[PDB]
Amino acid sequence: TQPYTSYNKQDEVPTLIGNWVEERELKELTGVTRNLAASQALKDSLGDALTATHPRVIEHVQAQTHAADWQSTVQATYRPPSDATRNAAAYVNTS
Amino acid sequence: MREIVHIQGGQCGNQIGAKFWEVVSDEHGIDPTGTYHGDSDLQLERINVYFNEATGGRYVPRAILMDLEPGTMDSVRSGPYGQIFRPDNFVFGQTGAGNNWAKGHYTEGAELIDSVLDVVRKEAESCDCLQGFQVCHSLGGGTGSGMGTLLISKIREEYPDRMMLTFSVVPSPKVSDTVVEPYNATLSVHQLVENADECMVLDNEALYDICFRTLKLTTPTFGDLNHLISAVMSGITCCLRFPGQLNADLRKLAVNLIPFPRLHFFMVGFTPLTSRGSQQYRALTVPELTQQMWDAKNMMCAADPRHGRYLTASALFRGRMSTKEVDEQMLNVQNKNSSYFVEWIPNNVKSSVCDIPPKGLKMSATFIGNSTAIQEMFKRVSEQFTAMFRRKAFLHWYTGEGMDEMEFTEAESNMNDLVSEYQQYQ
Amino acid sequence: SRLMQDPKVQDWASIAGTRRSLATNVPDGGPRVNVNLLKYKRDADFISTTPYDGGPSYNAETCMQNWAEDRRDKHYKSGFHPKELRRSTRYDSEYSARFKPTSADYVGRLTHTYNTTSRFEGLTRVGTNGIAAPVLPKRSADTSGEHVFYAKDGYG
Amino acid sequence: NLRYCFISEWLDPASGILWKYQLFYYPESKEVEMVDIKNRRHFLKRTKYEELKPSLLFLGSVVTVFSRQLKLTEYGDEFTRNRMESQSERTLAMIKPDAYKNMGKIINAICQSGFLISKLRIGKLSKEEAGEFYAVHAGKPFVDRLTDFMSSGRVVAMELVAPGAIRKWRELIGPTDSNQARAEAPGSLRAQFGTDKTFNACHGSDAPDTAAEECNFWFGPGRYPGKCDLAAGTTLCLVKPHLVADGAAGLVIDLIQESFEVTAGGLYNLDRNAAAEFLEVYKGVLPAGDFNSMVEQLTSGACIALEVADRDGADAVEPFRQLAGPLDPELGRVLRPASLRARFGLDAVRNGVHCTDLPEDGVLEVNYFFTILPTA
Amino acid sequence: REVISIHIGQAGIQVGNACWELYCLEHGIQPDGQMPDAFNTFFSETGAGKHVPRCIFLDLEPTVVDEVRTGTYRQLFHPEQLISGKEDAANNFARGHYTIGKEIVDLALDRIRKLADNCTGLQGFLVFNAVGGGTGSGLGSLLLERLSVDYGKKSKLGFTVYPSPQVSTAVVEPYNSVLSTHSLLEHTDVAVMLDNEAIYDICRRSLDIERPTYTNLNRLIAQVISSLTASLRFDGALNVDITEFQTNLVPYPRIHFMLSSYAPIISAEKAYHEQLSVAEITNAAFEPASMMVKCDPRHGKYMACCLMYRGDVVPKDVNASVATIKTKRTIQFVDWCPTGFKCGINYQPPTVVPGGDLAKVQRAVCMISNSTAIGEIFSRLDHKFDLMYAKRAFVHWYVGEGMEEGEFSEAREDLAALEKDFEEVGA
Amino acid sequence: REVISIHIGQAGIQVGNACWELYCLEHGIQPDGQMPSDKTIGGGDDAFNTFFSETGAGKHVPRCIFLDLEPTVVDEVRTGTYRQLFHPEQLISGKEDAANNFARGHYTIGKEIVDLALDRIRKLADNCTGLQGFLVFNAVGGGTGSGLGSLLLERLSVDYGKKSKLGFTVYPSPQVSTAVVEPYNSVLSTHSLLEHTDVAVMLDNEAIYDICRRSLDIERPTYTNLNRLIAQVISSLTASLRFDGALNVDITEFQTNLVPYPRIHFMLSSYAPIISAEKAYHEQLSVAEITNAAFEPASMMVKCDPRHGKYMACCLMYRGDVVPKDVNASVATIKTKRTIQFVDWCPTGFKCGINYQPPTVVPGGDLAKVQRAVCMISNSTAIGEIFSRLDHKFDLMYAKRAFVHWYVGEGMEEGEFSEAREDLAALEKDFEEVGA
Ligand SMILES: Nc1nc2c(ncn2[C@@H]2O[C@H](COP(=O)(O)OP(=O)(O)OP(=O)(O)O)[C@@H](O)[C@H]2O)c(=O)[nH]1
Ligand SMILES: Nc1nc2c(ncn2[C@@H]2O[C@H](COP(=O)(O)OP(=O)(O)OP(=O)(O)O)[C@@H](O)[C@H]2O)c(=O)[nH]1
Ligand SMILES: Nc1nc2c(ncn2[C@@H]2O[C@H](COP(=O)(O)OP(=O)(O)O)[C@@H](O)[C@H]2O)c(=O)[nH]1
Ligand SMILES: [Mg+2]
Ligand SMILES: [Mg+2]
Repeated sequence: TQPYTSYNKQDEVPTLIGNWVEERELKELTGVTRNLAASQALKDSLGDALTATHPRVIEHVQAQTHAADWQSTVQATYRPPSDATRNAAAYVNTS
Repeated sequence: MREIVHIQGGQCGNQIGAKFWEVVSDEHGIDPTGTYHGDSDLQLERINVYFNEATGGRYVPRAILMDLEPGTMDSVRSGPYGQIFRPDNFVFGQTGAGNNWAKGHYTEGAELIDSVLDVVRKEAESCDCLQGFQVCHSLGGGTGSGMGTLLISKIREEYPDRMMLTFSVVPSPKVSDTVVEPYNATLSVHQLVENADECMVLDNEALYDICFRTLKLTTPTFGDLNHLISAVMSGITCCLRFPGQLNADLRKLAVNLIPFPRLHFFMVGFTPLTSRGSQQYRALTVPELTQQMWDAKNMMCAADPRHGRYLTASALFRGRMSTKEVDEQMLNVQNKNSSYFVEWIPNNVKSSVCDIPPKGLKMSATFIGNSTAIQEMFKRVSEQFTAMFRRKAFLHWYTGEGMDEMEFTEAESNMNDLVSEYQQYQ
Repeated sequence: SRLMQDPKVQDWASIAGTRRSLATNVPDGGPRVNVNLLKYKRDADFISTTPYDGGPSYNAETCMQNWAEDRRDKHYKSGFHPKELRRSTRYDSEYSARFKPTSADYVGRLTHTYNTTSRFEGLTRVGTNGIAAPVLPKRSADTSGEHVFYAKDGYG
Repeated sequence: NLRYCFISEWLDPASGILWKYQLFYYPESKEVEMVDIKNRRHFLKRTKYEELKPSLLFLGSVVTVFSRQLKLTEYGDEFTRNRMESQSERTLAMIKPDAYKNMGKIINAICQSGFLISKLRIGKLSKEEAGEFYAVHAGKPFVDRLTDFMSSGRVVAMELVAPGAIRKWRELIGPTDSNQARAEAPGSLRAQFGTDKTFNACHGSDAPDTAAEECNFWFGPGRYPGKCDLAAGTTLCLVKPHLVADGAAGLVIDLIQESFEVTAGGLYNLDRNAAAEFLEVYKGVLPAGDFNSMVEQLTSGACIALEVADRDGADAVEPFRQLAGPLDPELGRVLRPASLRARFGLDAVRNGVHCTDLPEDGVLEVNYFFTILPTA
Repeated sequence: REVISIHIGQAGIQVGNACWELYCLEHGIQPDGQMPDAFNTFFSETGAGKHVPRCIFLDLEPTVVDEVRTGTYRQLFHPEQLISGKEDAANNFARGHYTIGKEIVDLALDRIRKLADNCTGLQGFLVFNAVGGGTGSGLGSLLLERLSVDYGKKSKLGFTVYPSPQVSTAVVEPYNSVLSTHSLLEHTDVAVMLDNEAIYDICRRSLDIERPTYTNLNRLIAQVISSLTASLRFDGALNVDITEFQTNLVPYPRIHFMLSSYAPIISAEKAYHEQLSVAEITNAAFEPASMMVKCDPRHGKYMACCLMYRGDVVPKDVNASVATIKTKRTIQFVDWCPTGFKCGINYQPPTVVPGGDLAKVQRAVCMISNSTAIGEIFSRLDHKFDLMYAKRAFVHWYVGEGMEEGEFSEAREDLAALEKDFEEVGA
Repeated sequence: REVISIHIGQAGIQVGNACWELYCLEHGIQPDGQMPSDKTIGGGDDAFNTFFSETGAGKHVPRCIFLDLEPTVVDEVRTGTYRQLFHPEQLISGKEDAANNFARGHYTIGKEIVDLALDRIRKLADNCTGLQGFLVFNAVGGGTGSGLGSLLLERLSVDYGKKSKLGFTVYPSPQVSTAVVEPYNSVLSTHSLLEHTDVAVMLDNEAIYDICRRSLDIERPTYTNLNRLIAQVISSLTASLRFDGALNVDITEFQTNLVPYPRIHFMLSSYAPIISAEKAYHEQLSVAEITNAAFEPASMMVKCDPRHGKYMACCLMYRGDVVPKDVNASVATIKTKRTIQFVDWCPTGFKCGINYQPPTVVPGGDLAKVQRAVCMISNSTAIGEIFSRLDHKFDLMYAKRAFVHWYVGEGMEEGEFSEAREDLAALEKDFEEVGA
């Protein structure tokens, strides 16, 4: 419903009050917990609009498909017939 | 081939558009310096839809930027992917509207709309086969709603055969930014029911509760919401940009979702959305995408679909998939909670598949529901408009600009007629 | 390059986009997917030699389904030598052991003919297991062999 | 709990379909197992076979489990890869014409000391290609005379693979001088069969690259240098996969060289189709089952082909066939103990060697093995 | 003897992309165009060492077409024989029939005319399309009409892709299917339905592929087409041509709608399992679990069936199996027509594709029947068209393109008339 | 064949923290959740599928939920070594403890936490396909594991019912006890543990103390060692599902072979050979001696005397290198011996089981690698003596109405106290009747 964050004000989550668990996961991934402004304010003018915001909103490190793996279904299903080698069992030529 | 001309109005439209062109530039693998640096050749074949080759691979976007205060222009150019927009697309006033629909639609529009019409024309005949226009703006502000709506009227007058999508945020009671939200919302939606083709309603509260629950962020700044709305926009336009098993263009979605000409206010969703700490629980299969897709807490509008009936729905899938599982999942979600769907239309759900997931994903989907629960939102606005108009509050800053009272009576009557038609088909 | 060494690639160029799931994981299977559609009933009379029903037929090596008229055909080759010329322990029918060709001269005639013609008449048709593949008719007019005017060659 | 995981393909003759099986070998329990890559289903429960030899797999061979000739095409796991690539090391170990008269003894010394002859050929080089080999020593008059000497006799060129192959082999050679090694360590081969520093016999390689190019020269993708072959009066002898597996090839090569002069030789795997076509003489001669067993045994791994000749130069088939003894390994052993099929022939289909039996086909078979097999 | 094939829409050219893969593999043509006389019905020989198909792909979205142009078969297809409009019809019959058709179909038929002129012994046309869309239904019907007014007497075999009852991908396919069938009646000569649910059930039941995509469907549809063209392509004991479907299966000029089947649908492990014979596959070609159209012929009566056989088929056995079928009383024929079978045999067995899930079979059967369960199908679609039209839903899209409600009402009454016909015939 | 496990209480999730450690090292899974990159998992290896569901590629999440009210032990797990094994949405945690108060744990906080437990166990069972049943872990002496554990069992029985629920409970020892009101909590737990679970195995603490004192000759144990050998017993009993044996049993067998009456389901467990690294070198461990070793009270998990009772049935898991001839000979020798006696009316009282894979060791553990092991699960009337023993000390504290004002202050009354007391009395009468 509502998050409770009155601790861990600094850019580090030592204590386990509040939702430390996803905060901790985010900290390993981007190095900034909560708002990117807090970290810069501690490090110390500029604002907090400049945020990476990709790994925070949408990204799945395990299921990411690199652009090397990008192939349309027609490409992946109509391989050149003579040298296709992407399948385990194929009837081998047996003169 | 088919060309989408992007238009951004006001503060909300400019910042959302800034994130949008960031995502699109990401998905076509161009660096913020303007040259191609991707690897797959799947991307060079469909950049004509969203960019133009200038010289030496300088792919500049086909976007128009519109506002009245240099604060938004500086926020556009200060961020990365700022110096790829054409300097002649920084068409831009100097005075500022400030939450006045009359100022944004009669005074400032009077001398700004002609120059942006010169720019939109030039950028329109610069390409060959228009697919349509895509506009992102707000409804509470002045320079976005009024100016943008006047542009919508002008372009739908000149080019009447091209599609038109509007991504417009609507106000909320608990999160109410300005004070004249009903005075601007009512007049804009009154003009949108006549001129815009289809409107995909956004709001801040639903996005806000989404970053609460599904994403479990501690402080969801605007950059996160802008990325979510931008993710939805890319999920819409994925069909023209990438090959698929069943392509579905913008017109294809409009005919499969609009049964009546005034009946075109959708609600939108996006999947998958999980936290950083729980990215590992979930597998990426059709059931786990669908249970999240039809969840009411994943709507990007504050209208409970369980409080009405779906008229039509559409799902745009991305990534290599199995169409059997796609369709049987749509059939199950149509048969199980059968009361929440309309009776006199079989097969309410249109589906489509394209083979390229968004970068960083494996298999994603985008949901567009033309439901009847949107009358809840319009009644939420109308009761506030009647409460204000009952005693003429804040009215003179509109009356003294050229607008009269029958404009407000027309807006209220139309919105009331529209919610009556939604209630009829429920 | 390593298609079967690591699975994520296995997913990558699997057509569906995902690899085949484990047997326990699949929700529907077993008794439902059985392909028993290719089923028929053979009505067999008490002494019918060959079936007209159209069901599959055993090989000529197996002693059933009009085997006799086949064994006694001219373009039929057996991968093993005939019983009359066999020689060892191990798989001698009682009858066969005690009843052998009495006359060595007759054995000589028999062996001459068998060796010169039938022992190596055909060998390509003999498979790896030793069971000769049936000649498969090709073309509408192809005839397996002469049936009507049977005594095409006389006197030998 | 140890696994050695390989990818190995098998094509059923009946369906003519080649599929890859993942083959796990547990060397602790002498146990074997395999799964199907395509359907993700078990193919063997995890049966304990222990029939196979942990020296016999080496990523190249054909393993036989429940009558399935399946060859190991690739290393399944990086852990297995590292562990095996640590074992396999390439070396060239050609002999010189001096001890060629006792090559089988030397080869037996090799197989007992611990190695694996993956490739083997016997040929005499003319002076041109003789200079092609040993090219990096083109300036030395010493080597300028060696490049002539080496081209006189018949030279065995054979590869060796084993853990620390370069080191172990160069050790078993002994220093370039023969006599001082006779004085130091007589067990070294170059000390055991060496005349002088220039008439050493047991050449090898010293660096990985300077072994790579030499093996490429001798074996190569499609190279066949210095072919030595005779026209007629010489028979063939096939040392079967059995004896090359158990290394007994050394025990038979000298056993036949004491009475006859080997003219050519080679170790090369051969296909079923090629193997079956070669034994066509025995189709109508033998029962189908036994002929099948013979052909599959011949296609069950590497095999050596000695092109046996005679001393007088009259004929080889007759004396050599008696030398082989009766075809049955067991029948020959009771009354013909001097024959080699009795000495190290195992059983009916697992007999020792194969010898041509009709004097008409000696030249046919040898020219088949030494012209038509390599050039195809 | 030559036959040309046309492919319309997103479904038409994807099925064609599987079909022309099979043809190249069956006649051993490399995907770059040259072999390493029976091919003369599909591939013309240009110059020396080069074969170019007698086909046209056409669509209004250029995406999938130039996806073929950059696919594996780049040198094989004629550059010109891939027609591509610049923008979609978007599930709209009127848009696909009046707006863009008027500028695409002239170039299309001006291309097919010189395809036919380069040909010499044209048997007929053979069209693949889907009626649920806008591109395939709209200008597919428009081109079908204009081919009928041009040649007419040449037969036109139509293999259409209908909407299934419950599994569905679009919303307005009722409207598009109805407005399509009104011309599918009077211009197609032999129409063969190809559903999608039935083939999903086949792929999940027989070939046990648990996550099937459209490609697997397209592959076994290609198997069916190549199986019923095999008679013209190769020499067999009992050959049939394209004119036979016209005669031996269409008893009345307005009843030409077929149920299709194919057997044996068997994977790579069950071929070892089962002992394939003519009797059981002739039986298996008749159960509803092996039909390519989701309907039950137990509710109807057969009118006429045709049976192609490929591979090692002896006529004594096929005659015996159909005898047991005729004497079997589980299925029933109509009495109006007593001898309702037609066989046909070709010698070559069907081929496999590397990566296909169908195993190398010795013999296969393609059954094309006629029944009245199709009359049940059109009613099942009629009811759900009435539910939607009663409220005037989605009508403004079509009228905005230029049409009216008259064509709706007359196409509705047309299908109603055809309903009366199948009821009268089934009697 | 899949089975999921819920851990309710301070004791339960500490047992689980030892159990899942045992499981991942049994299947060679590194604590981060995936196998070592060096070796490759077999393509068709579903051995780990019974507990671990492979999400995506190279990740195995256990089918279990740790849930409790106090956050101390739970977030200890979240910061421990197995952070990556359980990602953090299954680890349900409350905000304030029930604090040894059955009423507070069954009525006050249960109403807030149980719905979240149910609708999480729902989607776990929805990921599941061939669900065999559930198995729960709790110590009925505490408050959290007792109260909401009873509530969770009640609502699970009304949700599924037909699926078996293996309850591994920890009863309080007679003399060694760390709580004061655990008699109250134990009687109130049993009032529902009777009519909810199907198969309920008792594990006392003083018995395990005496085991590690005697056989493992550890003079001073901590809870690490106790939970370690408990995990050995659980893993030994589920190895019939995970690994193919010569003669395997599933979860449903104990439902049939071990429970003769729908109310008599309480099983004394034991394990052998519980042996250190030195006794092992000196002593050979064959089948006959471990079968004997499984029957003396000096190796049982509940401090009771089986000589005072008569066996209703017995079950023997054998793991490792065991042929069926000598287990057959051993049970023959046991049946002919007269030191122990089975109940007269059932002649056949054994349920043998043989599995191939031997038990493995844990790094830093005290148990050596043995070629074979035995897990005995029996049923007798000694349990009927145990319940009377707990009943006596319950009545003694109830006679003065001590500690009752806390429960009534929560909202309960005297009716449930009287009815639980008479419920155990009826239970006592039923054991005394059946034992005759
Ligand atoms: N079996 C099968 N059906 C297909 C295939 N491709 C498309 N379809 C069917 O086509 C129907 C929709 O029409 P589409 O082909 O997608 O599009 P269209 O017919 O070209 O019409 P437009 O979308 O306006 O271009 C869907 O219901 C699919 O069932 C395919 O490859 N195989
Ligand atoms: N076997 C075993 N038993 C334990 C362990 N820790 C506590 N116990 C037992 O648990 C009983 C008390 O309940 P606890 O588990 O400590 O706490 P609880 O059940 O969660 O109840 P609350 O303290 O109110 O939360 C004691 O009598 C102990 O015997 C352990 O690590 N192993
Ligand atoms: N999600 C999101 N909403 C915004 C952003 N900028 C403005 N808004 C919304 O827009 C409304 C006010 O719009 P406003 O700036 O006055 O429009 P304008 O003045 O006409 O340009 C507020 O309710 C904000 O919630 C943004 O970057 N992201
Ligand atoms: Mg289409
Ligand atoms: Mg506790």
